[PDB]
Amino acid sequence: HMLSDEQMQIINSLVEAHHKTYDDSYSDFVRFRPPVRRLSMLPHLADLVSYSIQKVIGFAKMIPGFRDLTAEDQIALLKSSAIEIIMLRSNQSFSLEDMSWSCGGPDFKYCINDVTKAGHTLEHLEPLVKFQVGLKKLKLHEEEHVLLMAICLLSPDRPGVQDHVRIEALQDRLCDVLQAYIRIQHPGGRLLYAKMIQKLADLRSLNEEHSKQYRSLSFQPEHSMQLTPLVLEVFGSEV
Amino acid sequence: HMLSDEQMQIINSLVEAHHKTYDDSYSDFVRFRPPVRRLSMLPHLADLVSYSIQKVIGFAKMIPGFRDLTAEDQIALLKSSAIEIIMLRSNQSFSLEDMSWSCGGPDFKYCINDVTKAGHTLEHLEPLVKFQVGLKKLKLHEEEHVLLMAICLLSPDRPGVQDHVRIEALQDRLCDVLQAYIRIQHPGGRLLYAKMIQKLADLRSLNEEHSKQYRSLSFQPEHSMQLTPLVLEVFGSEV
Amino acid sequence: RHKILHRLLQ
Amino acid sequence: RHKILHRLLQ
Ligand SMILES: CC(C)(O)CCC[C@H](CC#CC(O)(C(F)(F)F)C(F)(F)F)[C@H]1CC[C@H]2/C(=C/C=C3C[C@@H](O)C[C@H](O)C3)CCC[C@]12C
Ligand SMILES: CC(C)(O)CCC[C@H](CC#CC(O)(C(F)(F)F)C(F)(F)F)[C@H]1CC[C@H]2/C(=C/C=C3C[C@@H](O)C[C@H](O)C3)CCC[C@]12C
Repeated sequence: HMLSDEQMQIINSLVEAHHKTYDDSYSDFVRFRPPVRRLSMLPHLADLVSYSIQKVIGFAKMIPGFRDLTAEDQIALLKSSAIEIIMLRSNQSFSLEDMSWSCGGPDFKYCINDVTKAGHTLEHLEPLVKFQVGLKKLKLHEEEHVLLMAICLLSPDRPGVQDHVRIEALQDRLCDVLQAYIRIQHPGGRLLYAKMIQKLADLRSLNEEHSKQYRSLSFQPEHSMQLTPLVLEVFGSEV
Repeated sequence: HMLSDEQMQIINSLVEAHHKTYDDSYSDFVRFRPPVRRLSMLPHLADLVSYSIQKVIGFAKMIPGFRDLTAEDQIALLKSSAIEIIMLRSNQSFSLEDMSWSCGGPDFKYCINDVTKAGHTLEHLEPLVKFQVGLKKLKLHEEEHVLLMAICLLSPDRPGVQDHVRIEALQDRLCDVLQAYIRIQHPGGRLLYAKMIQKLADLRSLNEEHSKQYRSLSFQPEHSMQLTPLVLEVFGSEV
Repeated sequence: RHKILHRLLQ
Repeated sequence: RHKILHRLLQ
């Protein structure tokens, strides 16, 4: 019936961490290789994703108890949750009005077609669009949005994690907060938490499809050369 | 006293190869990560150099007898001559008027300071500037400029070359052409060929200094992550 | 390996 | 290795 001085603390850190790592103007975008509308969008989106990974790392490092994990694990979690966290955070820029990520003028408004010119199929882009919409329809409070990201990241069931007990512990602690927060601060949240955990499962397959279509790219040098070192390292197999 | 039907042929291929691989407008430059004036120029120049390597490869593949070399050698030569060929071809964009490479508007005019913001020292940039000037003062015919590049590339004394006999053969054949061409087509070229071979030696040390300052970068991830896969592969040690 | 990720994780 | 250089050399 009332948040605790430690649960308030975690929410405060997470919300700040997100503000510290997510520009709502997308001003850094000019720094990317320009968009071209084969695979004309690959350089830009690769830049976009590489940049995002950095932001996702900055966020993670501020998640409570994350720093205390082994370098090995922090990497295991980041590598496997990378793309998911990116899909989650991109919801702030997605919009139902025109079914696209609107990160700026005509140049930075990303529609499903643009991503096609990055080597991904409309087939596996549909679930993404569908996922963004449902997430958008949840009208998540910043706290829940922020908590969902941190919970997604601290998933214990990722290829590579060692101490999956300390990680499961951290995660379902976060989960408590989300439930607690929703239950006492979000009117009509009766069903929300379940719906939110639904998203995580959605993300897994969304992650899966991507990791496949990415291997294609990563194997064709004419395309892999368009990627950034960070991307290649994060979505690479070399552990 | 008169060029031969085979020496004319080689000059024709080389000159075309260069036209095919060197835009005099530098229109592709917009595609690079924008210039910022630490290490603000690194992303742009890295893009610039990565792009150039591709052009240098396109040129090499058209050098007579180059394709017939082993993939192993073509790589051995390209890796070791990469930066030199780039320094040579950049002379077309360098200008004594303002002692810089002028590849476009204010954004693409590269002065020595800009390169400092890419992790290189003014100390080892001086010989480059000095080298460009002397080369510029030679007022090379396109043929000689083009021949010098091909000769530089086909140097037999590079770390990695196997069949250094077939390579030395190709090179001093090219050399003949340069001498022959200069001697019958370039009035006042009495001394030129020697001066041109001087440049090659200059290039070696210019290459050396760079390979050092590059290892620095390549070892600091915050910087190496700013490079492109192609650059990392070409200036890498992994043979 | 993961030179870059290590670096970025302070 | 040199995946990219190989590729670029047709
Ligand atoms: C079809 C599907 C889901 O399998 C593709 C998923 C990844 C795909 C882009 C890619 C890629 C690569 O595979 C890379 F290797 F990963 F690079 C590439 F193909 F190589 F490029 C999606 C994921 C989230 C989408 C977007 C997020 C928008 C953001 C803008 C802003 O909100 C900031 C957010 O962080 C991020 C818009 C563009 C398209 C994105 C980035
Ligand atoms: C000081 C010295 C000589 O040791 C530096 C030599 C390389 C240095 C740039 C670099 C680099 C990197 O080490 C990379 F790894 F190699 F990337 C980087 F630091 F990582 F970035 C020089 C070489 C030729 C110069 C230039 C050529 C201009 C051209 C424009 C046009 O003429 C097209 C030409 O091909 C090329 C202008 C910019 C500065 C350049 C590119």
